[PDB]
Amino acid sequence: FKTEFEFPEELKTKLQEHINYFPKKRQAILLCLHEIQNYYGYIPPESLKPLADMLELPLNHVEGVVAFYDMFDREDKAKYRIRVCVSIVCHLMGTNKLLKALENILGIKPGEVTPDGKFKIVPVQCLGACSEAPVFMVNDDEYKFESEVQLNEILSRYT
Amino acid sequence: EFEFPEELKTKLQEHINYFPKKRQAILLCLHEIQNYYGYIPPESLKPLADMLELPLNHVEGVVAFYDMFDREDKAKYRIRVCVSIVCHLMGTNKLLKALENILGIKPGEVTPDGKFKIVPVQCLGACSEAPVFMVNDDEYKFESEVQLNEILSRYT
Amino acid sequence: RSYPAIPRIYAETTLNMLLKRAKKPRVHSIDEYLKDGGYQALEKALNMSPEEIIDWVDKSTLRGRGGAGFPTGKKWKFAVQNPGPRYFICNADESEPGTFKDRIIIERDPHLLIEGIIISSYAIGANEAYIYIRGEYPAGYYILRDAIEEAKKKGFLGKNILGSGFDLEIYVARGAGAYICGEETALIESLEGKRGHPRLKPPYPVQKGLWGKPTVVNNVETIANVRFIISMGWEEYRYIGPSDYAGPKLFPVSGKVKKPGVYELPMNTTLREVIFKYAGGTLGNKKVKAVFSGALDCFSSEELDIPMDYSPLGFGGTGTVIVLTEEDDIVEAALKIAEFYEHETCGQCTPCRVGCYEQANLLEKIYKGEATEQDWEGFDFVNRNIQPTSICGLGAVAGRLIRQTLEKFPEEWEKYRK
Amino acid sequence: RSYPAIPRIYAETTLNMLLKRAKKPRVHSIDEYLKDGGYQALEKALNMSPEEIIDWVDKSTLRGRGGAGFPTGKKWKFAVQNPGPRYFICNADESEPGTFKDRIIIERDPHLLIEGIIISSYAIGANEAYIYIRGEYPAGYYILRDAIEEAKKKGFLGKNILGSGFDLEIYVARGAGAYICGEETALIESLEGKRGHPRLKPPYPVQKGLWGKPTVVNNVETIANVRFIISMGWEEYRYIGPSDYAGPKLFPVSGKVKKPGVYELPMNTTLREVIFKYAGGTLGNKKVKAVFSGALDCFSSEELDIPMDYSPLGFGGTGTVIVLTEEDDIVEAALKIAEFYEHETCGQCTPCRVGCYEQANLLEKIYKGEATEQDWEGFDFVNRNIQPTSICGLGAVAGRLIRQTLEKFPEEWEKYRK
Ligand SMILES: Cc1cc2c(cc1C)N(C[C@H](O)[C@H](O)[C@H](O)COP(=O)(O)O)c1[nH]c(=O)[nH]c(=O)c1N2
Ligand SMILES: Cc1cc2c(cc1C)N(C[C@H](O)[C@H](O)[C@H](O)COP(=O)(O)O)c1[nH]c(=O)[nH]c(=O)c1N2
Ligand code: SF4
Ligand code: SF4
Ligand code: FES
Ligand code: FES
Ligand code: NA
Ligand code: NA
Ligand code: NA
Ligand code: NA
Ligand code: NA
Ligand code: NA
Ligand code: NA
Ligand code: NA
Repeated sequence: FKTEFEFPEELKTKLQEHINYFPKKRQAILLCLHEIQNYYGYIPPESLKPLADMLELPLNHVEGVVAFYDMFDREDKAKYRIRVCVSIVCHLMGTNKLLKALENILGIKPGEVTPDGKFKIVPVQCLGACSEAPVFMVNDDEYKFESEVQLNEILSRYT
Repeated sequence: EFEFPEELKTKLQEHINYFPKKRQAILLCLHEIQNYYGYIPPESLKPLADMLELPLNHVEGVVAFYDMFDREDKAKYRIRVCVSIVCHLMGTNKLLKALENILGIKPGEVTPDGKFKIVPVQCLGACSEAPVFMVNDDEYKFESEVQLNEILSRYT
Repeated sequence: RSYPAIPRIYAETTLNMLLKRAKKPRVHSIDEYLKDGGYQALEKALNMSPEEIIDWVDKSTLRGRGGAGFPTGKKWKFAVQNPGPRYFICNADESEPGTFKDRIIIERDPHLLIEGIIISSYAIGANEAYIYIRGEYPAGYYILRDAIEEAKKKGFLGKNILGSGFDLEIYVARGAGAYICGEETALIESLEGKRGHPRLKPPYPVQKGLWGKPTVVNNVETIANVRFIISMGWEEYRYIGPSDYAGPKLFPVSGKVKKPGVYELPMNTTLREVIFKYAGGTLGNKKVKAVFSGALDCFSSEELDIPMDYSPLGFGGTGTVIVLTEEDDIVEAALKIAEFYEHETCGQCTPCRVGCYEQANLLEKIYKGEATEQDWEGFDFVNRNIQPTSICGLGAVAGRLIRQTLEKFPEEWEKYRK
Repeated sequence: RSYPAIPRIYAETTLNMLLKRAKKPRVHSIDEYLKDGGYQALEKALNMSPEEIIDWVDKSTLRGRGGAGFPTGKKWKFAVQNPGPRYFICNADESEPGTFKDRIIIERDPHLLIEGIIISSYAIGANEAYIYIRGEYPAGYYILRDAIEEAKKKGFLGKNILGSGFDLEIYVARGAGAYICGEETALIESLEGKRGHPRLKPPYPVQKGLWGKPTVVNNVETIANVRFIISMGWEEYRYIGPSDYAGPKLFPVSGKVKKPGVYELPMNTTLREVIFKYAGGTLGNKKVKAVFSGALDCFSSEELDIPMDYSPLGFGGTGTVIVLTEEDDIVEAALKIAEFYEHETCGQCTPCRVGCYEQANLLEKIYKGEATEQDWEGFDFVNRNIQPTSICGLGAVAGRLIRQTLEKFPEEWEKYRK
């Protein structure tokens, strides 16, 4: 049956590392949240109570922070987040062709997850690679979009 | 005629008084003399011997045996360049070529002004940072001519 | 080790300073850096007093590269007039559309930045510095972490650095989606473990910033210049480029050009030159219609002969050049700028909060041909009314570019009003 | 104060004993040393009997780190069988090619050495102790002088140390360019004001040494273990690494690796692991051709699976690791080893005096392609006949490595002979 959520050991250790890294524990909130999102494929809402304990912070504070920062997601688990730039330069150079190709390959639109929980398209603002527009990221990896065939090959690397 | 300048005679007496026995201070004294003159004056050995209560021939044997001491070439700044195995593998020749490009001299030779002398030495105990060289007491890894040029410019 | 994949942004320099290594699209570790005279300027700095370093940076005429263009030396002077402890922050949030200049220094020549941070920290008496890097630059983050370790190994960081008595530790923090965290007070709020809400100024960070103590925030590119000021001397530095806008400048060029990328150029270079002499001209040799200075200003084809400096008649901003050509729709482009501000307003101020949203909402209806007459008039009104009560620069500028498009491209807007 | 410049030798430990502080490239002074329980072993040692300290060191299985590998406790035991007064000597001549392990303790954690010297001295009833440090470690010398003054002012040296009734003074002597001065009897002669000429043994120093009195000479690294043995007890000490060959060991690694520096590791570690797990693997990822254990042994690439211990089949020596890869010329390298022995024979013994010179001179002829058939046969002959009549180990080993290269790389030599 149900139990009070606890972090797995592997993760609890990485979390404690970030908290020990800065002079004040609360300064590690964002590194901790990036780590949680990396481990679960999202931010579980139940994970916020015990992160608050470890940060010696009120829960509402942690929740406010989670809500403010756009990289964090509490709704949709995904193995691979496909961040697609929808800002000015990528728009002019073919954001729409990249999304079309993403729909043709994966069968999904911005904001949706593939049925298997593997890929979620996440529209983002300028990714700071405007010369290589249109730009997308797959988790931490970042690329220029060239064509459907070239895109498919990139995606074939995530398994 | 040769007496030591006072500031130095004082410094030598310090060494001679530091060990329980005077003779034990020969090497420190010789390091001090060489520091002061940029070399070991042959005529400096006589009165040094008096202060250590030793014969001159003993002092002469010691100078001749210990490689760091030089009685032939006065130099303000001695560039000790490692020529042993690890520094050789990692680019002793590039350091020397780069010394030669900058200073106009090869190992053994003093510049005309007597500012820099290149001294090839055995392993300096810093093989991880090969190729290695000293300028007097300062020790450095050689990276490049550009980097070497700016180190040497610190010595005037 | 393996870092995340990065696109190979093209780089080119006529000055061979900031882009000396970073013009090569790979990581340059400490040995490569040391081989080119790396950390030698640091060593020379530690033999100078902190006061002299401030004076050198002051006399060099270096100005901030983050957008406000505040004299760097004078910022340092303001900070050191207040009791310590003092803190130093390198701002690596670079999240403005079109701007990708800071990242190529971080990802390709990290030590150029770290060396800059240490001198600057020493200059202001700060024993704790931070790099705040946007969360969408993961590779940069890992490159900086590894590079900081290399610096410790060679004793450029830690306690009693090189016998100097100066102690320093650089911490790397990551952002998580907010452009507003590039604003220096919101940056500081984020580093204290909070939401990136800009603070009311005064007080300014140099008197009260991180934990209420004097804080110098400086941009990556600004800090990357510090090595050269010390190394060459303030006098030789000031001889680079025009004497009134001295030093190397990085210009991120994107959009409808043959050779998009970062260019290191003097600031007496004209906008026409950036596009046509360096960036290879336009795709298809089509005419220039407009150049967006990031999401800040919009220049027309008639405004190309202006210097890429911080003169009133100059290009301004951060030197971000986005080229649109004759077939690009200005209203569609304006929509994209509107959407950006819509997504990045923190919401603390009511005219910013509601104006950013309404500007984008109404402009979307105009572009899709669904706008009523009252929506047209409302759009015009909200565009002029984002700034009131605003406590940071976002609100002041969220309508600026779009307003210039309305003034400089009326015929294209009128087409939509019909 | 200010000390001469030193390169920042990289250091890494999995054990966090000898390199706990010395992994950081800076001088750790007495207050910093005291903070982590420095000088507490001394305090404990002074409340124990001399004989019990000897027993603990005996049972720890500590062996000398200077090359001859003599059990440290048994050595102390032998010295106190003979009437006093007795002398203790720390050997800091470290002049063998590739070996830079001891200097990083001298220069970074001096108090680790001083603390061991005082305990060791008390154990053998020596009231007078010496550090003999090579003359090309000028920084180490001034660091030890200042650090000895620190101990005196904090009451660890001088008369009636901490109420115990035990007097100790520590004198610091400098070498002046002779590797033979690392040989314990030559060391002693140098300390007596003379040329560094080894003495015929027996008598051995523990019976007749400095001024003909019982004298213990230990290597820097050896003495650096003493604090730990008293602090943990002998039982916990033997739990470090393999039980047969227990304790921390420093490995200075140089040549064609990615991460050259000093590694603190247990002695079950293989040679392959030093190179590939710890030191980063090889430059360019090239194949290892050979490893020179200082100027003593040459290991082929077929011998990497050996343990870094004092076993019959182990690496042995002082754990010095110089890596040569597939494009390093073995003959060029052998020449460099021969050049070393030519420069360091003291010349007392005729086959050593003559053979070290001829091996170098003839090998140089071979290398440059100017050797006659007789020079080749003479080279072979001399290489086998340096050792006869020699009264110290230099003459015993000056041919060893080179002989091994001849046995293990015949084809490369044959090429030179053709
Ligand atoms: C909305 C918004 C966003 C940003 C900024 C401002 C505002 C209003 N600023 C400027 C920042 O507050 C500050 O002026 C500089 O970081 C100071 O450094 P320099 O003086 O330019 O070196 C800013 N600066 C920077 O270095 N990187 C960035 O991404 C941003 N982003
Ligand atoms: C030619 C030559 C050169 C050296 C040595 C020997 C010989 C034959 N020895 C070894 C020294 O004589 C003696 O064994 C040790 O110093 C004893 O200390 P441990 O028992 O190893 O702690 C030696 N030992 C040391 O501690 N440092 C050194 O630099 C040298 N050099
Ligand atoms: S002006 Fe806008 S972005 Fe700036 S503090 Fe106010 S609401 Fe936030
Ligand atoms: S063997 Fe060689 S080094 Fe040793 S005493 Fe004899 S001549 Fe000197
Ligand atoms: S507009 Fe897409 S990365 Fe800049
Ligand atoms: S071989 Fe040159 S320092 Fe060791
Ligand atoms: Na959000
Ligand atoms: Na000599
Ligand atoms: Na040295
Ligand atoms: Na951010
Ligand atoms: Na090293
Ligand atoms: Na006892
Ligand atoms: Na040694
Ligand atoms: Na010596």
